[PDB]
Amino acid sequence: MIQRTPKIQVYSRHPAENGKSNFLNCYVSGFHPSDIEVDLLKNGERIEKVEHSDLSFSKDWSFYLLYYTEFTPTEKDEYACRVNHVTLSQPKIVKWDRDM
Amino acid sequence: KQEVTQIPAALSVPEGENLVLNCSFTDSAIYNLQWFRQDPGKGLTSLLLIQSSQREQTSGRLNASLDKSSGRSTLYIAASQPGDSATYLCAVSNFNKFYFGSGTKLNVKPNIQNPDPAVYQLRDSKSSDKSVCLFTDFDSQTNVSQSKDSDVYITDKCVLDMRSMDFKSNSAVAWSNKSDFACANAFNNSIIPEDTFFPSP
Amino acid sequence: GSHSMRYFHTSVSRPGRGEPRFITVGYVDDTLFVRFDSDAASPREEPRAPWIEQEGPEYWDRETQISKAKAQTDREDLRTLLRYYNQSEAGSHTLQNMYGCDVGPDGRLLRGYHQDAYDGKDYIALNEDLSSWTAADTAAQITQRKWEAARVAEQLRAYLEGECVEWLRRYLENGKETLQRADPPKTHVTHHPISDHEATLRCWALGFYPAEITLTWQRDGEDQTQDTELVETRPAGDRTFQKWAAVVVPSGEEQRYTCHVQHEGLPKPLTLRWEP
Amino acid sequence: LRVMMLAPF
Amino acid sequence: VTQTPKHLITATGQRVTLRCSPRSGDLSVYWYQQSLDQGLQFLIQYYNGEERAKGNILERFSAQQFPDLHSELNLSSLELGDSALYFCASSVATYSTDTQYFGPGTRLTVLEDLKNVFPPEVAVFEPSEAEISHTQKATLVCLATGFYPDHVELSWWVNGKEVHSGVCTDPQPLKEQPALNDSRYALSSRLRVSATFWQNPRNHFRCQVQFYGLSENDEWTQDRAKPVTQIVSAEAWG
Ligand SMILES: *[C@@H]1O[C@H](CO)[C@@H](O)[C@H](O)[C@H]1NC(C)=O
Ligand SMILES: *[C@@H]1O[C@H](CO)[C@@H](O)[C@H](O)[C@H]1NC(C)=O
Ligand SMILES: *[C@@H]1O[C@H](CO)[C@@H](O)[C@H](O)[C@H]1NC(C)=O
Repeated sequence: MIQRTPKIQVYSRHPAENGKSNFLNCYVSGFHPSDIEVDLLKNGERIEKVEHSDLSFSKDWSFYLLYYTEFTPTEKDEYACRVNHVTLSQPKIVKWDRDM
Repeated sequence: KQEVTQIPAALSVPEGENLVLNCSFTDSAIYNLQWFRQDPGKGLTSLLLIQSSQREQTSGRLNASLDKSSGRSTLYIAASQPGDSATYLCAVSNFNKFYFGSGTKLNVKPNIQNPDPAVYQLRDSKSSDKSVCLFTDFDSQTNVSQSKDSDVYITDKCVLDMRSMDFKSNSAVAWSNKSDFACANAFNNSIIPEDTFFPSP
Repeated sequence: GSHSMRYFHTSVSRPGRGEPRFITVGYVDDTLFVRFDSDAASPREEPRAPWIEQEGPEYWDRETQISKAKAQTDREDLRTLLRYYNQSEAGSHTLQNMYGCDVGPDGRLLRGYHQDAYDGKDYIALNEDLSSWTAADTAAQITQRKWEAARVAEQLRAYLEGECVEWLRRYLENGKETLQRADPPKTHVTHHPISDHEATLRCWALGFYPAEITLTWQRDGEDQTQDTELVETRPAGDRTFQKWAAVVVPSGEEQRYTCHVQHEGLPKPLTLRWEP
Repeated sequence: LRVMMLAPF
Repeated sequence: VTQTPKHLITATGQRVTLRCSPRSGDLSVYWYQQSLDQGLQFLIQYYNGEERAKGNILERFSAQQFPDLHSELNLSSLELGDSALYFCASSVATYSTDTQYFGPGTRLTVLEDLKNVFPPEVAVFEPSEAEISHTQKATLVCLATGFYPDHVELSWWVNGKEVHSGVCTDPQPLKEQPALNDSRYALSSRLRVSATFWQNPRNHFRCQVQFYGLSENDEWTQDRAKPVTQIVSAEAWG
């Protein structure tokens, strides 16, 4: 019935320090229905062991999911989050910004 | 594993007395707990349904508790009436199926205002070869005892309600096929009130 | 001060792809502690917090047997709602349910919850008196009359007034070190020039629990709530949360903008500025 | 603790 | 909730069929077996035509719920232990917050052979004049003797109409010789009326005993008469 487009946020668990291990998170929320595809990208290619949280929702019945992976950030390496939903014309990518 | 036990097995109490019927169960993960009364004929009739998280339920003179942690339920009957006489079953609903208890039989003894005990020899029927002796109008405190001989058969006590006259009366029956049968010596073993009218012929 | 226990349920049917998927989670405040996924090998209720692992095996058997019964009931309800709404059996539909209780500092019930949703829209919910229902349409009124006849509200009222508050207080004592102690945020202000005449100031709040926080920018004592870009509070991944707010500031006048953050773990509301 | 109740639609 | 049949006398190795009709609007049916050694035991539950819950039901017990929400129960290759009370229950649905409604119950007795089945002989006993003079009320006693098994329903009938006030009946039938050999049963009952009503000679008293035994369908090779399901009565006048 109702269909909502997801809000995407890609960020790190800890402040970015090149050379030290951290966690890269892709928080998706506000979408409906629950069928969604989320892959974490490194240099354009997918990360193979990405873990996700259990499906939950909010007061307005919109779902939210957290896709996270342990990683070690560097200056050159570029990370992104690919999200695919029925409300999208094509898969959407949100690049990781160290200041956002 | 669920095992429901009910104590006591039987219960005979004077009318007006408050009762405490206990029920224990070993599996606490239950959906509810019910109390049924079983009368011969109609069958099981539900009295109280205590919800899974409810700790008490009430309906008139019935007041039942529930503690799932201990695994215990208790039905309190207030001001016992003769109509309450029946068997009371403790039921419990689990994930897989329903479990019932052993049961508690209840006999609410009424009160006879004037004990007028008397043993009467009713007329023998032309069809029958036996003569009947009737112990009637005795108090509800007398413990009727069975016969010593196997040729004389004694029934258990029983009450009748003459609602038109608002009268209640106990009654016991004995019979035998041997001609050496005397109603004065029929209830020989049973302790008989010495004020019993023996209308010796 | 206020604490809550919540249980969420989601069922999405997959016609042709197998059985409907059922996922349920439990929260004490903003901390996940139990979960159950129908698409696992031998699905069982698993723990997700350290203070819940202290429960005996009988506890886990009950919670698993409750989540597996809820998944069976949702399969019946999903097929029932197809009859109510004349929907097709080849379409994927979503059933959602949430119930929970709120308690204050006294340790007694403040507010009870129980509500269902079909395809993202409200279906039937338990009123705050824990004794009546509000149906969204005439199809939910069919369920409402059945739930009133079966006295469903009386069991929920007993649960929400009883075991929900009692077992939440039990969880708050077993996890007293993490649930009853709040983590204040770590604040700082960054500067990002946009143009020669325009720049942006970003006020950060990192590593705070619970998720409730308020970030407000102020122009010389007046809020720039219209010109402030705020983002949804996001989970950091270690049971803490992050939030930031930004303002478009004319270059040169950065010292006329102040960030004000309020959180339970903070002794007094904070005032922070861009330090060069 | 979860609630033990079956209430179909 | 209605059940059929009411009573059921049979031998070992035979097959019976129990049917149940739930309350209108109820979608769930439950079957129970009440035996002396195991008490009330849950057999199986059907809900809206499909099997939902199952207890320790034997493989030789077959049940089914029809699209009209009625239920059937087939007990095959009967044994002595199958002698029990079989109840049927119904509920609106599968709500854990709602109750069940039980039916009257079907009583099944399984014997080794139908040779020891005997109907009762009944005889009323008119009141004593000593009691009439001492209590101003008259008690009638009705003795039923020499029947096996204990599938008897006793009732009093005054002037062609059944009466329930002032009537007492024994709760359980008494065995004549309590011993190993399957002895026949006895049953007494009392009816108390006004002494003036007993004096009036135009009123009629009738003790009726409904005995359930063999059906005409069953075979009978013994020399004595068939102990068919019959009614034995005895009368008295004022
Ligand atoms: C029933 O329980 C009460 C307390 O709950 C106890 O005092 C009483 O003795 C019990 N009845 C028995 C054991 O027959
Ligand atoms: C039921 O009995 C308990 C104790 O036996 C008592 O505390 C409670 O007040 C009773 N409930 C009612 C409604 O009488
Ligand atoms: C029970 O037996 C009857 C008669 O043979 C048959 O019609 C019916 O289908 C049987 N039902 C089951 C469940 O076996």
